[PDB]
This record gives sequence, C-alpha cells and structure tokens, in this order.
Amino acid sequence: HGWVEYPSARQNTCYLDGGFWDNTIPNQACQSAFDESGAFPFVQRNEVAANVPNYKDMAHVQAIVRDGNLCSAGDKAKSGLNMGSTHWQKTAITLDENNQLELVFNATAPHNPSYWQFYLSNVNYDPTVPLTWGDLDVVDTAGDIIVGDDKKYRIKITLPADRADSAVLYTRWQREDAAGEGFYNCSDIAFD
Ligand SMILES: [Cu+2]
Repeated sequence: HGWVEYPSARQNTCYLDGGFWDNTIPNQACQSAFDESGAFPFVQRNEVAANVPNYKDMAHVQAIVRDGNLCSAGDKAKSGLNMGSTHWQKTAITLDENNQLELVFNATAPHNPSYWQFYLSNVNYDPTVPLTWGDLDVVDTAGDIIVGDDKKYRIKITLPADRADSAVLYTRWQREDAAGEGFYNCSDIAFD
C-alpha cells in the first residue's frame, strides 16, 4: 500500500488539494474525477491496486489492468482517475546531470519482495484520451528496494533527456507473492 509522492500521483494530488467534502475542489480535472467516483479514489490514494497471479506475463497484466483503466488499476470505483483532461496538475521535471530523478514512493504498508517498472507516455500521446498500454514505453526497472526508515522507497530512475513536453509517468510496484498484488500509479509531469 502506497503512492508515488514525487512526482505526485494523480490521485495523491487530488487528495492533498482537498475540497471534496465541502464543494471547494480547486482543480477542474480533480472535480471531474470526483463527479464520476466521489472521494473514494482520493481517500484510497494508497490502494490503486490490481492482483495478477501471473505477474511476470504482461499479457496477463494487460488483461486485468485494461486500456483506458490504467490510472485506476482496473477498479471501476476509481474510474474518475482515468478521464482525459488538459487540466491534470503536472509536476515540473528537470533531470539531474545523469538524466535521473529520485522517485519517492510513500508506503503505508511496505512489501518485500517486490519489483518496479517505470513507463512513460510517448510524444504522440493525447492527454484528452485515457491512457493505454500502447501509449507507453518502459523507461526503467528496479528490483527489491529496502524501504527507508521513514517508510518511503527512494528509486533513482533514468528518463529521456530528449523530452520537453507533458507526459504521464506510469509506476508499477509488483509484489512477488501468490496473490500477485501490484500498485499502479499515473503521475502527470511536465518536462522542462
Ligand atoms: Cu499493501
């Protein structure tokens, strides 16, 4: 259980902006998600999750987390997260001298053994259309990472230095257990 804290996952930004209990939501993409799903996806910021027992087989992953449902990890109760918008708030990204950023994943329930896959929407992706697997390229992977003493995972990832547009970073954190729990988060970013 957890979420991408930096660059903040979509549902985490919605949550931390607040307003959804008293009709003061500040952002119009956050409002539209709320209109479709209510507060559930925001208060459940740490369980954007799907179980894939055959987790090493991407054909099995894509049968469970289906095109147009990646940001909700296939949960219809979180479907508002998947809506296309020009107004999703973006984290401005400047890569370090090695073309990296430190991704920070805040875990309420650390899980090991596990592994990580990082995907990036391609330059032809239209943010007004829900994300599909065909929109994504794998940019980096990680193995079993020990959680910090502050219950955050820190992972240096390499991103392309040729990008200057807005994109979705798609983080997959996969447990290596019988049930095959995995956590799927979309992070809206603006390369600058
Ligand atoms: Cu968990």
